[PDB]
Amino acid sequence: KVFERCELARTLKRLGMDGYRGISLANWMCLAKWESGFNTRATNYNAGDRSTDYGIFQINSRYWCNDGKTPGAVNACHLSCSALLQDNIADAVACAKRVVRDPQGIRAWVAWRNRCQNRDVRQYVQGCGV
Ligand SMILES: [Cl-]
Ligand SMILES: [Cl-]
Ligand code: NA
Repeated sequence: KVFERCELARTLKRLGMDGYRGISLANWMCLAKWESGFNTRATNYNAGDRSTDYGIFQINSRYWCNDGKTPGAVNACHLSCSALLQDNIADAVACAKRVVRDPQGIRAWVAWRNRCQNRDVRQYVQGCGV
């Protein structure tokens, strides 16, 4: 599914993402935008280390979910990477919450640093009613 901006914004709020571990909803929107373009079925294979990024938040198979083909990987979210390709983002959100529970927080995604950190992220939620 390819979510529309405000539809996604309202969905994330309802799922308790606003201010989770100190991360504002606009930061999560900025992240989903640059990682997948709000697309839940986006997958990206990293030739360099044999891992794959899955879903709307582009969660990596080496640490967070199990796809069975990534060498020396773990499954911290205790999920099949398949769960991160659903139209229903409940599992993807629970896994994203797990990711930011680690010390790096939102910084775990390099994309956030490059395009969201120290920027005016208000634009991603303006007019959405959240
Ligand atoms: Cl699963
Ligand atoms: Cl599994
Ligand atoms: Na894994």
